[PDB]
Amino acid sequence: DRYYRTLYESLFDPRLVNSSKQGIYLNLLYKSLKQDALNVERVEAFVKRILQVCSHWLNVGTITGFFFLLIQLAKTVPQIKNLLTNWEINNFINHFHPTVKTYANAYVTGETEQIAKPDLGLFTLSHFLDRFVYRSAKPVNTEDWLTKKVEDIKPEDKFFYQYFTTKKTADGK
Amino acid sequence: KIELSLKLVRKWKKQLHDSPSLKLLRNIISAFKVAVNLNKEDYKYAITDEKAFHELMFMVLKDVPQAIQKMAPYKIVKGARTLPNGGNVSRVSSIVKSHAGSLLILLNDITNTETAALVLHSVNELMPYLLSYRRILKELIKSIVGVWSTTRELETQIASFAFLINTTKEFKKSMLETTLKTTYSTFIKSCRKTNMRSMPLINFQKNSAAELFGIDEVLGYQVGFEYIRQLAIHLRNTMNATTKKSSKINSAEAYKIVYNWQFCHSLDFWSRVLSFACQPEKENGSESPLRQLIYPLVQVTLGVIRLIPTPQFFPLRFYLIKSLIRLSQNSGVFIPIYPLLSEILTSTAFTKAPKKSPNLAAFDFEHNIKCTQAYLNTKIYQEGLSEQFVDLLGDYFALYCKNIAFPELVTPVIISLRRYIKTSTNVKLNKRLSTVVEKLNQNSTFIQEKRSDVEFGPTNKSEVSRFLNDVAWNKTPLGSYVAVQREVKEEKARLMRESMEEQDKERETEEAKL
Amino acid sequence: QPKIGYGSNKKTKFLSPSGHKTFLVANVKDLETLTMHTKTYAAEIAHNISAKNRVVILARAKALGIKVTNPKGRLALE
RNA sequence: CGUGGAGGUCAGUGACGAAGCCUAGACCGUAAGGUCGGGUCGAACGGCCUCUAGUGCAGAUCUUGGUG
RNA sequence: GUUCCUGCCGAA
RNA sequence: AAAUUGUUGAAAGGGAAGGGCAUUUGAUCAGACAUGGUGU
Ligand SMILES: [Mg+2]
Ligand SMILES: [Mg+2]
Ligand SMILES: [Mg+2]
Ligand SMILES: [Mg+2]
Ligand SMILES: [Mg+2]
Repeated sequence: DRYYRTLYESLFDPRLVNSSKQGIYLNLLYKSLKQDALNVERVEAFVKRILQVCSHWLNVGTITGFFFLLIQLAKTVPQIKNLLTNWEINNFINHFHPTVKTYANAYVTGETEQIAKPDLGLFTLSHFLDRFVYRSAKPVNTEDWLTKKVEDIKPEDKFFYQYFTTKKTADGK
Repeated sequence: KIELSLKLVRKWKKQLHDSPSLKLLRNIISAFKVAVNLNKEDYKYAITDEKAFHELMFMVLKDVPQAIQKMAPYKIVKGARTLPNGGNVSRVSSIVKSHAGSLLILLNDITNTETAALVLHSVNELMPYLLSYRRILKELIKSIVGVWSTTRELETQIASFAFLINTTKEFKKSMLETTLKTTYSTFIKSCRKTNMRSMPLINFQKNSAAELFGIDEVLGYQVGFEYIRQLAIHLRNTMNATTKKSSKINSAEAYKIVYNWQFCHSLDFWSRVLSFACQPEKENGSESPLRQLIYPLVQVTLGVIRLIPTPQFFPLRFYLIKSLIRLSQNSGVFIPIYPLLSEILTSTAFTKAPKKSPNLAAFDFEHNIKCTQAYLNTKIYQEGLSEQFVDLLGDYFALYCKNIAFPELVTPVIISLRRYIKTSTNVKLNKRLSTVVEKLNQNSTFIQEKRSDVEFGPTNKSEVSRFLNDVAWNKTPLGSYVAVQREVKEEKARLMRESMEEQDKERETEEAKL
Repeated sequence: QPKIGYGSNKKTKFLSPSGHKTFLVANVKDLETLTMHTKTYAAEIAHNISAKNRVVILARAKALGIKVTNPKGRLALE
């Protein structure tokens, strides 16, 4: 009980927002909540507070991580879905990041098959710049976007697709 | 060499109104060319009488287009003014091609509103011939954008931009891919040095160029997405340059490249553009391409805000923060901005007591980007920084003032604020932070009491968007507070302008007696 | 190594690539000294001039038809 | 060429930003440097005629603090 | 110890 | 106040960070004769 009390407390630790080690914290949260499947009220309380904390973060990879965890914790603990029928999720459905929006939509719809486990180091700002400058080299322009299946295209790159299919010309190089 | 006489101009005008011929047009245009090139350079004509010169300018700009139209009457096609096919049109087209850059020189030499209006009107009646050229149509749109960019008279800028709309909306094909480029390039390089004088003018320039991007849903997406990417390149160049050890260009002070007004002007103009295109009414239940650029713009802005968490550039953070708040207000996108604000609440200015108090003037947070090293660690600067910060929190959490999700949007913030309030030493800051805390709790209670009567769950988006549509946003405890605060801010700015304006008036008095 | 043999021709000395000798200008009165020598000389507004004066100098220079070497300086950047 | 001192002078320059400093930017001079642009700076100072002071480095004995 | 830059005249 | 030390955050990289050279692929900017006249 004391451990879960301290975890529920540390979820409101302000320093967590700027912590490099948020991934370890994500894994620890997943393991803890998985191990506590019997206490339905406690795990539901963690889910609510997790969304509370997520609403005020800037790191996308962490937020996608929490959403993926919640999706998976729903499988082990289906009673978590009762909260959606018995409020915060509306904000993440309207999140600026397309990937976060898709993850939230999948969690609400329950459509889990189209989710790969989010990977830290992806969705980070430097990675977005590396895509957006079009010169990664282990490029976005090199791939031909005239013919890519719409659903196949990842949510993160949709805007890229639009520009290329509008630009024609230097679409594929 | 023929000499301009008040007789000769009178005869040329005499026969202009009745039965003109191409010879007369070339003669008039050559005289016009000499007239406009007198200071800046063989010529068949010589100008000696101010009456003859003024009459030539008058008749040219006001009636040579009329005769040109009468000889080669254009026809309106699909809303566009298009010339017909024929030999006579081609001869007249070369004639307008021999008048165009005299109009360009006049455009480059505009100094007042009425001359701008006359030149622009005469240019207006000569589009359908000059659309056939690209040394002229480009320089035309480049020059009037130059006038729209450099004029200090709001009426001249209004005239230039109204011309840009009227000509652009007619044709949309040759010009529109150049108008947008020229305008936003103005916001890159030929940007006006900021000051309390230029703010309304640059605000008009931005609020105007925003409309042009919105006209063409697809083509705007083609343009802005490229130019915003240019910004990202600089953004990526400075981050790498500062971080890496290479002594190529200014590893330590690379902020100069990106922490400039021109760059902030860029990121503000883009937020305005997307906000304009993404408004709910213009959306009209129809997705627009510009919405997909919201994510790139937000990523760039957030990447700029966090690149330096130093007091010297807190004003820069505030401006982009207001821009993001505007974007979220118009589009409804959820921007996380509280993590940034609370992350600055650990600084040495928001936390440590003031060291000096020279009693300098209050800092112009709205119209400046930098602290200037004298306001650092001062009572005035801390008191003004916090004044801005508190109102920014008020705005951001006033966006969701009437939403059902506000309670849980408030809880993590009230807890963290009480943590900071209980540990912060500065008395004035704790008082201001406190006020926001209790009003946040109050609006949380308000929304809770209004939500206890709700039968639909979170999944029903339609009803969730209908919650308290009857209640005005300003009637909520955080609205009713912050709205009043906004007035208490807005009036202040007014009294600044209604003061600074008078200073110049007073200044004018002095040159009257000099 | 610098030396006198490298000296430039007198007819081409002190000439910008535009072909105009640069002359410093502080106010309108000093601008008007270059009224006719527009071919030989081009004006250059001093560093210490305020923005309000620079627009007046530019307007008068355009009226006189004298080339300004550094316009859009402190009214635009670079 | 550059640095100060004084007299005279430009009805000089200045919050619409003076002086100082930086500027792998543009122009000029063979060069010492000069002018402009930008940055920085945030309240006064500069150009010019005269007389008067007055140009950047090297190295040793070692000394002190501080770090092994 | 060296002695801002350029130039000039010049033994033995 | 410099000089110096430590925690936290971002980035790059590899056992050092590191440069110069070549090729490769790209992105992005500037690029007048507004040629004086005549002719149908
Ligand atoms: Mg200077
Ligand atoms: Mg003196
Ligand atoms: Mg210097
Ligand atoms: Mg040279
Ligand atoms: Mg890393």
